Amino acid sequence: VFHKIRNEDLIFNESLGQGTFTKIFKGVRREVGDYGQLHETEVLLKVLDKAHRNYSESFFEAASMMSKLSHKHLVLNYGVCVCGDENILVQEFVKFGSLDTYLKKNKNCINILWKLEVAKQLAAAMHFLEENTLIHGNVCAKNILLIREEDRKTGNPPFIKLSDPGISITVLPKDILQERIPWVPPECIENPKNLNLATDKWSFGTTLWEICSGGDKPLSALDSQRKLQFYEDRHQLPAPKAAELANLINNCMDYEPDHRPSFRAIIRDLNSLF
Repeated sequence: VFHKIRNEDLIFNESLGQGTFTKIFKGVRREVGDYGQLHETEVLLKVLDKAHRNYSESFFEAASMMSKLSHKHLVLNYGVCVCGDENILVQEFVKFGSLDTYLKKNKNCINILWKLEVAKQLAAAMHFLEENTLIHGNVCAKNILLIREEDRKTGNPPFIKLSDPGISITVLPKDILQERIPWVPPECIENPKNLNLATDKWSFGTTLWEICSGGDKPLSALDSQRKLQFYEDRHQLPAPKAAELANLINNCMDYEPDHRPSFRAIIRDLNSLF
């Protein structure tokens, strides 16, 4: 289980937006670190809405399970603050924010090599999860954090981490799941209890589509009724203008979950493109 952090050691600063039944803030944690040195550490504070306290177990659960598995491409959770009426997840603060925003902001200069590197790193994270039979359940660009930017001057590629999934689609309202088409795969719209490792392969494809589409969100022009019919008609996403990953996107977003390729095979596919 997560380490418990006192409310007194957390300072809330600026809002950084909202998630599903959550509000997100930049903050600071006062802590004693290694060698007993005192630190004033920048943190990301994810706060469950008071009205939705009933989702608290799910809010913390998969995050907790992920945090038991240390990996260079998985987000660092420091712990939780559950003092008083608060349900707060305390995370590392990532300077450059999440990928959905970054892609839009730096659209004019993100190229195939950058995308490929980011795709490979995400696949590495997902393979690690697959090997540990741990379902993520919400792979998307919003849940990818940019730890560091590319530096051509020095040879450094960008570096990302996969963030926590938030509250599970197994407990969310049907209308939220529908809004999340096409990240939520067809079998989970049919029955949320179908959440499986194969789920993450589909969402990974949707996420590659984002990475190639400059901040665009697939099917955003479709209301929830039309998103449902999109799956009923067995449509695929349009190929991004930069189509280098289109085949992979389609191979991952397979309406047959058993046919979706392993992350090992996906990684081998990615390596062949360079």
